[PDB]
Amino acid sequence: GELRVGLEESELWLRFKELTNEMIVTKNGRRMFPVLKVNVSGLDPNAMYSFLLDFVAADNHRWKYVNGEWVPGGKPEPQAPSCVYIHPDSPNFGAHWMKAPVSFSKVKLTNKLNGGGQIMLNSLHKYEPRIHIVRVGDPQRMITSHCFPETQFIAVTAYQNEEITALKIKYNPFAKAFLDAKERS
Amino acid sequence: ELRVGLEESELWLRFKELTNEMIVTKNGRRMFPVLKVNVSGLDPNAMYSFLLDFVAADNHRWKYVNGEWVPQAPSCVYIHPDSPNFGAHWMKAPVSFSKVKLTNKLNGGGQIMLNSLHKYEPRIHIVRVGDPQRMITSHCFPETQFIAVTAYQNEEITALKIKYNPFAKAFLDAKERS
DNA sequence: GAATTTCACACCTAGGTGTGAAATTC
DNA sequence: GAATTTCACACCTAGGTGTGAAATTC
Ligand code: NA
Repeated sequence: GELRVGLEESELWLRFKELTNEMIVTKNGRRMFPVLKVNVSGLDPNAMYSFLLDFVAADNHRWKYVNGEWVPGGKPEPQAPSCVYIHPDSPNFGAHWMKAPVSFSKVKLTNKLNGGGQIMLNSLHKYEPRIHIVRVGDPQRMITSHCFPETQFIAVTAYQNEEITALKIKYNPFAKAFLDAKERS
Repeated sequence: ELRVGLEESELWLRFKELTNEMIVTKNGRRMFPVLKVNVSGLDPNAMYSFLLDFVAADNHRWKYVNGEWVPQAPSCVYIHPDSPNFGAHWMKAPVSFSKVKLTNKLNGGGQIMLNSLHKYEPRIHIVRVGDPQRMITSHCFPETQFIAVTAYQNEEITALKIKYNPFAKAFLDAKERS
């Protein structure tokens, strides 16, 4: 159709996804890396929208890193998608959302109910980021949802795959101290 | 019904008594203290934007002579970054203009150009988004008057800045050490 | 000269990284 | 016993302070 939400920097995302991506969750909440950013077109420049982010459980079980490989390791469990995170620019005009990429750089993932906007995930479960565009002031309350398969990841309390850790060190600026340390060897 | 009151007024008057001063720089300088207001009496479900500008507090240039201050169009506006937003949001917690930058030359976004050694009064405006009538409220805060400067001149003001602005903790610590 | 502005600087606030040892968990 | 979670730590990014010598204006 006319509404288009495209993943930005999809090739960085794909490098993580080849290895099976992992996202740290902590007690106090952990930012994602890479950050989910999208390009939006086809909105009404003059309408009002809010952007929401939640995380759909990518399957019905859990996951285990056994001998350098991820292994389905659970008996089936229920349904729940996560709570929602509201993009901080919400609410805003379509034109604002279309002028630059919509970046969810401040969402924090956690493994505990204490949500200052934090998204509680279940460790060792796999998730698929999903973005909702909510039209504000609409008597029909129209909402459109987009999933981003290349951003799937497994929530962990510590990195399992050492190749993931290396990629995170390579590209996340807040991890630069470990990057420079590897270039020292 | 619509009320907009100054937050942390007593920290402002401590500055006000000494004649308050705000640094401007080429790029842009944050205010200290930060202007924060409480809002009540908005429609919780209506959409509003909050705007900030600065009005001339008098007609004189100023200069500092032996420990005393002796003896102009409105500034551009700064839109609070939470705009646009529901009345509920503006009312749930103080509205704080913590990221506005005061400058002597516009060279970037989020900046208000003032002209140095003049006295200015902050003014806040509220507008309803989509209001078919062109309707604005304005709210002045004489307690927050100040003189723009490129360097502090009353040493007593600098002392208060160092005492209360957390980003100047290195100079507070230093003086405690001496 | 005297008055006002710019600047590089040291030192903070504020907060995001993975590490690795220890605690917890089943 | 061993998988999972916790958490104090060093080391970053990012950027807000006043300072004082230097530059600019007057
Ligand atoms: Na400027």
